[PDB]
Amino acid sequence: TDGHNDYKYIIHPKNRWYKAWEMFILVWAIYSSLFTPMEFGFFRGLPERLFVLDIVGQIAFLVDIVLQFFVAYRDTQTYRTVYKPTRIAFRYLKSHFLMDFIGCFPWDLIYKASGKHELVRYLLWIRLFRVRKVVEFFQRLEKDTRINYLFTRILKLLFVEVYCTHTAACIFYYLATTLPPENEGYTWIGSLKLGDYSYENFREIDLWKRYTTALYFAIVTMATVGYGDIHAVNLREMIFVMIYVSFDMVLGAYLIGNITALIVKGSNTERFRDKMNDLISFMNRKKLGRDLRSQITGHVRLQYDSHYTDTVMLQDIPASIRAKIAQLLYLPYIKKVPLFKGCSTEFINQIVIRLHEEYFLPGEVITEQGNVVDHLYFVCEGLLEALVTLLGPHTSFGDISIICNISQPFTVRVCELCHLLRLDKQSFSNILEIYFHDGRTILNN
Amino acid sequence: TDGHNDYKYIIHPKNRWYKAWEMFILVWAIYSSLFTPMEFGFFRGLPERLFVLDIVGQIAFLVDIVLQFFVAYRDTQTYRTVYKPTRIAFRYLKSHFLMDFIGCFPWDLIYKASGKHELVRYLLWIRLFRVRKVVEFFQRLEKDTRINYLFTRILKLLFVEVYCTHTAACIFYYLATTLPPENEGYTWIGSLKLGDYSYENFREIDLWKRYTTALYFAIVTMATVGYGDIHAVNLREMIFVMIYVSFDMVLGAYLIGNITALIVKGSNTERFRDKMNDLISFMNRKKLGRDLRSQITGHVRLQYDSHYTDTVMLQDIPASIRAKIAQLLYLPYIKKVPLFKGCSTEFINQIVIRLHEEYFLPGEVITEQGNVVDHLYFVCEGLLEALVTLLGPHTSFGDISIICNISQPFTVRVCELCHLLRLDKQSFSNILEIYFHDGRTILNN
Amino acid sequence: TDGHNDYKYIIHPKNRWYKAWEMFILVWAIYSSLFTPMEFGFFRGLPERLFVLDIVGQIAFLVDIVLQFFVAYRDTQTYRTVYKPTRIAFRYLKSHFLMDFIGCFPWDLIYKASGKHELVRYLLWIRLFRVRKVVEFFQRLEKDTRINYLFTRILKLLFVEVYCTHTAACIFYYLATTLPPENEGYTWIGSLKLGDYSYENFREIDLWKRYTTALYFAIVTMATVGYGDIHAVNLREMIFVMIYVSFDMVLGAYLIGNITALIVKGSNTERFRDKMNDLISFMNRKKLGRDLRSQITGHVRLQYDSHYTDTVMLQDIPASIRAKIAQLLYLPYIKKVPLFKGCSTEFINQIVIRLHEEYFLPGEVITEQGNVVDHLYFVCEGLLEALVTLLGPHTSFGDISIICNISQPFTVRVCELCHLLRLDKQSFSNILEIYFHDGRTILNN
Amino acid sequence: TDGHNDYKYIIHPKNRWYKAWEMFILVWAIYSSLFTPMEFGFFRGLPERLFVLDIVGQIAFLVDIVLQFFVAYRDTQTYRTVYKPTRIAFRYLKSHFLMDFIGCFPWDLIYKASGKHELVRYLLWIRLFRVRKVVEFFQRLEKDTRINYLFTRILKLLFVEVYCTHTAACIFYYLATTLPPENEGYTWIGSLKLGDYSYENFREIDLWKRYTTALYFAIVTMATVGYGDIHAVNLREMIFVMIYVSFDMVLGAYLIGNITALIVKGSNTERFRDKMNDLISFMNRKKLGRDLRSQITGHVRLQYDSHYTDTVMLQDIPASIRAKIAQLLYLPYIKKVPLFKGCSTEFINQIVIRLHEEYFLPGEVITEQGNVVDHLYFVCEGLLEALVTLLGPHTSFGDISIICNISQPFTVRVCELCHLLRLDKQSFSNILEIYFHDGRTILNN
Ligand SMILES: [K+]
Ligand SMILES: [K+]
Ligand SMILES: [K+]
Ligand SMILES: [K+]
Repeated sequence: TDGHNDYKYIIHPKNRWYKAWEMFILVWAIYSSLFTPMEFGFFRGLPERLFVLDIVGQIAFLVDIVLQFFVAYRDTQTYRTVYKPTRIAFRYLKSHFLMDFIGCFPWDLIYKASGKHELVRYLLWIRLFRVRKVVEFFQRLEKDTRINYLFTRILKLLFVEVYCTHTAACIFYYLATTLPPENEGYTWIGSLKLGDYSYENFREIDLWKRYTTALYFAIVTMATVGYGDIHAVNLREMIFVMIYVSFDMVLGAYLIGNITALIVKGSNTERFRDKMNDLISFMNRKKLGRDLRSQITGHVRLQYDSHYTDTVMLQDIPASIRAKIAQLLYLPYIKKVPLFKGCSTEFINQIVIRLHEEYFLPGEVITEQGNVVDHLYFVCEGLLEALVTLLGPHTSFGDISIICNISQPFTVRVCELCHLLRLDKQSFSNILEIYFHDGRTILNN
Repeated sequence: TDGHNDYKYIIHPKNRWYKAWEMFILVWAIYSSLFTPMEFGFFRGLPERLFVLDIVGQIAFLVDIVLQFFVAYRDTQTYRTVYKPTRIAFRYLKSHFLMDFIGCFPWDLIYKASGKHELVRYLLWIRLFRVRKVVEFFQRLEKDTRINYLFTRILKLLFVEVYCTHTAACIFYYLATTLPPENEGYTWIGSLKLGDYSYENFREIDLWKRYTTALYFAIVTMATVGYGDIHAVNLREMIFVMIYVSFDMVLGAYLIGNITALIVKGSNTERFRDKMNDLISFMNRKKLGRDLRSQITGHVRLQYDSHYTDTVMLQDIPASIRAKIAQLLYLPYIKKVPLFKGCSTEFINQIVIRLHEEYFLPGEVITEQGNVVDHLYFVCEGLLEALVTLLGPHTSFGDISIICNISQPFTVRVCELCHLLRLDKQSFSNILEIYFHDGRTILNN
Repeated sequence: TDGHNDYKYIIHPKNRWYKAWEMFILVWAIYSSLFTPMEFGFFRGLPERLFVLDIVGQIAFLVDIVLQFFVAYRDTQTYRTVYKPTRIAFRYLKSHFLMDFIGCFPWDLIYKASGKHELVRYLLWIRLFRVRKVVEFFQRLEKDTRINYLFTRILKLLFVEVYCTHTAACIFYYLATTLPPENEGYTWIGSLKLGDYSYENFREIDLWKRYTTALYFAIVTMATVGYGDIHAVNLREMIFVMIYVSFDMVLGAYLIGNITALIVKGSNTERFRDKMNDLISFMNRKKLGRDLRSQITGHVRLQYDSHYTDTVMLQDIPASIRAKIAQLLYLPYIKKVPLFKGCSTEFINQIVIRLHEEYFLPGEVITEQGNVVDHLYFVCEGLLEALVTLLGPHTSFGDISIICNISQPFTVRVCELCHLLRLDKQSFSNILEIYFHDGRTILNN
Repeated sequence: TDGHNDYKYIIHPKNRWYKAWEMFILVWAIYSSLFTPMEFGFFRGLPERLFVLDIVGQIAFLVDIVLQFFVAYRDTQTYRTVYKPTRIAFRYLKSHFLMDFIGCFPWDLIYKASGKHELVRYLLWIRLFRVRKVVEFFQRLEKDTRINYLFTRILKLLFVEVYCTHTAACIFYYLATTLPPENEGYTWIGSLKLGDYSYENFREIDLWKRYTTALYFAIVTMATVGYGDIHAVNLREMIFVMIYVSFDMVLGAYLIGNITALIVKGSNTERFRDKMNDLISFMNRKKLGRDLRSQITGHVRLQYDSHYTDTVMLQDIPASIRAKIAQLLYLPYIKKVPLFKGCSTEFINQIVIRLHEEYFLPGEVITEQGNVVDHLYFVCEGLLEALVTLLGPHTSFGDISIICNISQPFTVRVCELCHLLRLDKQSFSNILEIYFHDGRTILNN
């Protein structure tokens, strides 16, 4: 049914070893996309101590480049995995090969060996295409797990603001170095003074102090607090902050809208907790007794912990798996009454449709004597009494009266924890109207 | 049905005296969780005047520790209260015993008697586990009262912001004391100047001025106003404010989303106030008369003050309590017509299903002469006329015409306040089709 | 039906002259609730030029006090207007008499004539109970007009922010005057300097400059901009601004939530504009022709301008007014076919139920030849052709084929603007199954 | 059907050349509405180099004025295009002629030639009525394209904030020039100092520096950041900023509400992605097997990519176009079974109602042996097996058993990609109950 593995060169994408390589390269992509604006903004050429780290950081991405010619992929309009080499290679060469290949050049060595022209350093910015691995990690997370999709959209949106503030801090520091050191007093950092400390001659301050000051400015700006102890003084800095606040206005509105859309679509538990209020306000706008309505409030409080299970599989998709699990679950404790002592298997797998499951309290009254019967009760386990018999597990009652349209002679009550099954004789009568092999064996008592 | 109180050592959790102890310890937990950051941040060791208060404040929590081995608790998967001592003790020793016990040590005396090492004072922060009583108070409030659940979620969220601003103010003051007094001018408070007052030599300013300044900074920061007369100058202070504003951005978005989700799920009164607009715009997009549509607008305005009571108990839960209250309410003013002079009790408790309650105005017209009858009217009290008889309380009409399919001879009108009951003869005919002991006695006139 | 006007002292509340007095006193209540914080905050005793205005401003409220013993009011649980004098007077004396009476005392003369004690001036603040007229004006506006209720709730909430900023500005100015003039440099205004202008000796600056500065501070604070050129320097001013920003945080969240809840509950026009997109995307996800689907898109675009009128009066309230207007509208252009040449009036007022109104385009095809008929068309006006006759106004067709279950012989098309009525013969057949006096006269052709 | 083009002077509004003129004038309207506040605010009379541009800019609007007497327009209450000259001219002369005509006067030459009175320059502000073309462009965009209406409302609202900040910057600069140059130190720009640069003698600073400073202030104010390095010092400037922040508070609340209302009305894909979670949590709250429920989860994942197509054309509008495309699509691969070898065309175009389209996986089981048949399967293409025959394209099965109420003898399974059609024999039986010409030819095998 595969039609392939006649090649034995191609890697199945859901292999165990290949999924270990994919999480190795994601950490390198996270590190490489955080270091690149710091390399562009705070240096003009790397020092000697970062040479071997800069060389090692590209070998992993070159190995990842050569691996993509050996991976099978799943087609979109069809749903078969392609195992053919030329179809793999042409899809790679038309999608992602070019930027991945030219982001692996040694751009720090080319800058130092060609007379230190500043426009050569602008090609470092194409290494920010490596966040593709992070967006593919977030795309794979939201489909196949047990967490809802809106929470992952909030976490995905929260990851974007960290990256945007870090990049804005690096660019805001870089703009101050495009003036000569003799015009230092006309920049945002060369004229800064905080406490009794002066930021003059700022190119010789160590790296983490400058980075912390720039990140402090960017994070205070992004939250719209804006103290004003650090601000812009140039025209280029004014243009940069005018672009930056316009972007994060829309970003903050998107975050607020996503959190609101999460909260508005609340859960079903509070979709019946309000119904509690409507019912008891109806019961108390006029006057009424207190005892058996407190009984029915405890009843619905334990009943709504099971009644969400009804609507999800009433008839939403027409599966025969519900017939399989219905033969699996209910009637292996219902064959044991003499009611179904000799019914055909047609009626055993036909009965299962309207056995609704509800749980009850040790203080309710089960059935009435002066009654026309409505529901038939089918017990899982029980120690429940009646005042003439005490009904136990794997039993039933009520069918002594309903088909012959008689009142029940029993006053059935409870002292224990309940698991019984509903039955209306609407479905019993209409399919007993078709098949009566059972109906002979039901009235054979 | 209890199976216990054979021990007589165990306290029922819904006792009257025990609920007085629970509100005594909640005030101590509120006080103890507000004083602990002020003790950590503004002192290095307590003075002499707080000694007896510090000793007394732990005795109540030790007594509360020894009381938890004597309280019965309600099981989760079962719903019976456990009264056994070893099952109580093992649940306490696996849940909450450790942090409650080690938060009761005298950590101020241990700090002074071991050479004043600063790391010993960090163990004061485990006394913030005593806000468990406040979150359990807010969990008990939202289930069993007459207030809706979203308003309590807004009040619960508003309590968190007070506690967060108070703790942030204490930590922001504490960070300034981790420098020596000779580097005082490189702190946020040691370099502050407001008006013509200087904050130098700040360790000798009295306590409430320092606390008020720090709380003013924290509350102005939390609302995102940010005047900038107080700000950070260090690197540790910059890192602290970078963490703090990122937290309250998400907190403010959560508050806005909760208030919006409260407002969007509006009440039913304005769910028919718009329906007023749709109906009268339909009536006025074409031309129509004015008199009897003003009648029906006053009619629906007094009718929608009762028609919310229909849907809540049509058939939502299948209770026989509605049959009990239906025998209790309606027909003790409906037996008094000669219509039901001799009907069986089966028909008396069967009739009750489709008597819908509506109230009317002193100016409407009740019934028509040239008619096929649709509704049957069953009056609570009345002084209403017809032009040949004036119908009063405990009466009926319309049944002279409907079962024999005749037109009504009466022109029934009103001058008084109305309480009558609807009836369609759909239900009357289909259950009169089953039982006619009544039907003999109805036509016995 | 009134039972009263046997008194002739009492004023009906919906009189014409009394509604002129109610709008006279509303302007005085607006003026009196804006002037009172300016009188408290910017003066210590009024000057001579405001004496006659201060005296005149209380006479109107005294006259309004004596008028409330002569107004009839509508009861709540009943809905009759009460005309009895003692029932009027006791309701006034238990609701609103006390604060209205003691807000009319001459508190400026009492302050000057009792030694100028400052605590006497605090009784001016009970004149802010006169905003009751504004909240009653906003309560009367939202019930009985043609504007929706959420827009009036937004305008009501926008009125509150103006009043809150004006009162906060007056209190913020008042706090600076509670220090002596020798400690002037320790206040927010006594130490202010803007441009090359100094605010020293601030008690002799004229009134509108001081008021404009305080209102500028309050409005910049309320919008959370916070420039920081004006700020607090005292402890009492810090406590005041800490209270003030906490209030308007919740106020701004309430405003955002109300505007969002207005926008989310959009109109029905865009509730079918999306349905346009779903239908044409279904029609274009597979391939299809272009001509007659462009016809049906123009059809539904002119059809949804009338199909909102269906659901509002299908069966929502069971009125006979729809039978009255149904005899008024449709069939006075439908009696003119020989189809209903002699039907009984029972069938004339019975037919009206399923004549749905739709409008059409000059390019559609009306009917088919090779057909089993589904709908019957009942024209208002027309010049529509068929290829053998050209059907005009007050006519019909299709009934030549449907009751005898024949195909139609006509190919009916259009060139003009359409107003015809639907009819399914489901309703025609089931009520023709009951009454056939008509059925003789229908087949009398 | 037109009734016109007997004039040959009038231009049809959907001509090809006229739609080229409409986009030419939109660029001139955008330029003219951006230049006018810069001409009012930063100059007192234009210089010599802008003379020919100022003259040329009005000739296009004069030509556009004379063109509007020759355009046909579509009536509102009718839907016919009017081609009559006097009806065109009177609508123009009552709607838009006056402001368009008097905005074309040479107001720069009139100011210089009448003694330079400043009130003459205020008539430049009536050229801001030319944004009518931009609001008509945004009105035409949102009706007839493939983008949803709420996204265009967000983009329309984002365009307003750019125009409002640009106009506010020009007015804020203009207010500083209304004082003499000797009171320069009492303005916002004449007292400004940034870094080591001073803004004194500000009328001789070049234009783009002044404009960039004013726009930086306005954009920082609009986002509610508010650094405070530029602020107001006068009373007129205070009044202007008090008006401006009150406007953009409501504007920001409107933007947040629109984005939230976009996000809350999410798409249908995540309206079944939650249903995945509810179904598998129902299947895993009790214990169950893993194999065939993983089958049905892959089934519903490929099934919900087609089941949105059902509800949109079940019965929403009653079109015969669905009968036309139903004869076009399905049964030209269903005539090829001997099941419909000789049925009448009535049954061929009657069958089409309940053939629902679903797609399946290469691993499912199609049918059962021990069965009462529910659905009938009608294949597009297939290579599917049974264990006795391998069923291919243009075939069917299941009808060997269902009409005679027999069990199926086949165990039908799959290995390929599925396109089969559902059929319940409810519709087959009820319309086979009417027409049995087919029923003879179905049982003719
Ligand atoms: K802000
Ligand atoms: K600020
Ligand atoms: K701010
Ligand atoms: K500021």
